[PDB]
Amino acid sequence: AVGACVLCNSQTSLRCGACIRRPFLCCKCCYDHVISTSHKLVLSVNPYVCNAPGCDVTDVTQLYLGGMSYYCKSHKPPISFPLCANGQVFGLYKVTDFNAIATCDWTNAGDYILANTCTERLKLFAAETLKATEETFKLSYGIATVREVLSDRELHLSWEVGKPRPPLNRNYVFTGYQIGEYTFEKDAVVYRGTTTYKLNVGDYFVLTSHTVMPLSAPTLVPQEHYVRITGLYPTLNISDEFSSNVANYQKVGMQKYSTLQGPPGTGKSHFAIGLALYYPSARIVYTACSHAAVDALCEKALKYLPIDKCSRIIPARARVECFDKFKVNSTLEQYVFCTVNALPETTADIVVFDEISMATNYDLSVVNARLRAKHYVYIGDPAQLPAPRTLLTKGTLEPEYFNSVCRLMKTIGPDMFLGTCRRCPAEIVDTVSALVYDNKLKAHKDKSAQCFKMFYKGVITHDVSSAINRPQIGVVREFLTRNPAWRKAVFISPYNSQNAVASKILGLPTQTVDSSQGSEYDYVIFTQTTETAHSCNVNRFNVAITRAKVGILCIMSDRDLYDKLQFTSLEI
Ligand SMILES: [Zn+2]
Ligand SMILES: [Zn+2]
Ligand SMILES: [Zn+2]
Repeated sequence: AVGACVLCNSQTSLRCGACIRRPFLCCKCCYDHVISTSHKLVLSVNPYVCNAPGCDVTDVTQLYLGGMSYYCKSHKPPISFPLCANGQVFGLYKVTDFNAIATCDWTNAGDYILANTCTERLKLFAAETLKATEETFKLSYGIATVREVLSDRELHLSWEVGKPRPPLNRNYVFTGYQIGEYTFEKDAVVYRGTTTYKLNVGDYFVLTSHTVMPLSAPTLVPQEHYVRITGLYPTLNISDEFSSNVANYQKVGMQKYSTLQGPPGTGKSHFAIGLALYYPSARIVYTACSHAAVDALCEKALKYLPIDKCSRIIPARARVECFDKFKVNSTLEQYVFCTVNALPETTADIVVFDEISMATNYDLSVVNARLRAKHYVYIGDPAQLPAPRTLLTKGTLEPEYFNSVCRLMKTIGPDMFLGTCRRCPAEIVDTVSALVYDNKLKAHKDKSAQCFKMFYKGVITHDVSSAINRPQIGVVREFLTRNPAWRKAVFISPYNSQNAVASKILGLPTQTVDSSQGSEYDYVIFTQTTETAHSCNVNRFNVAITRAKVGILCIMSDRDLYDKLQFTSLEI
């Protein structure tokens, strides 16, 4: 009931009862909150409400101090002090941006912009509130009950009328009921039970709300710059394979935190595992938001790091199938591969945070709060995709507002830039280099002359809100007959429903652009599907076409992105 002020850090008992994270505000500022905002409830030991029986006045502006207790203008004694006056609110030890964070609903991009252009404690308040707000919204959705089970991987569902029905995708993980997490992919719909169990008629699923914990630690600890490699011990036998990264590996030592912008296929994974071989005594924790991104740093470790000092930290409530080749849940191994949401309380010589574009400031804080370390390494690309902000429906989130790392990368540059794409045909590298990397990204590979674009708007249908374009799938059918080499291509689109249909018609494996991020395939077929803000997002486009090692076919809906593709145009 006693704490410090989440603007100035002055000691107070004054929380805001109105704010969803009951923040401890100082007297001068708790005033400037309640007189600016609809927020009028103030707490301390006991609530600032009128003590007169049957009186409902809780607005601190309408309240007074009468002896030891509080009352309204209708109930105060003659000797009484107004709680709200002299620019302060009476409390123990006796802003715009703080108001906006407290009061906003997180449906606008300007709410996320502010939550990344503010002070560090506000960012934590913001991140807490947002996640808080995110969670409380999940309740508002309608339960889904199994009517009948068609087969092993399909069924039909009955919804609770009144409350809305959330969109069926691989982006909305339900909790079945306690028969493990499930998901839904396009009556006939698919039921993806992460735990193998015979689906019972009557049983229900719910979007379970993992409660928001408060944030102690900042997003970014303060930066520290040294004269020499503090706390680590470098070799000079570092295999030529990692010789390019030595000046940067030394930068990692002569700094507290370091930021690496690596465009697709420029050797992030390689650099991370290569930091262990250069500081080979060092205990390292490898962390990223997703099981896939951690499972990626595991594969690039199996190859170069001794398998005996590697533990894949699995959360005891196991989500989806994971990395096996390591010892499971050995916290104190030299090498620890763990999702941010499963990080144990520990310390380390180096922490590498990978896929930083996908980090929420929450995620940045949780990592700092579970890991005290000599050197923090933040690896990814603000030109790739951020974490989906499910409440955001109005405006676009620019990369300089993804989190504090991305904001740094976009304003004063990253510390270190991997400037050579080794994965992609030069047609792709040349395209994204101009589109999102101010031409600073260079192609190692030659043009493949296997990169094709076709402008074909086709016909957009919608399965609820997810888009389909059958004509664009029909153009890909025609192309596959004339290009049998592409029979092994991964089909990629910005939409699950399109993928659902292309699966059934083409027979190719299927991937949304967002789930393609971090992966690579010889041959990619991309149907843009629609001409929306979603399907024309330059970061999503960037990711989509930089999945390809050898060839890509882009069926485009957007003239601009179509013209920008430095590919051979096909005809039909
Ligand atoms: Zn408030
Ligand atoms: Zn204050
Ligand atoms: Zn009263």
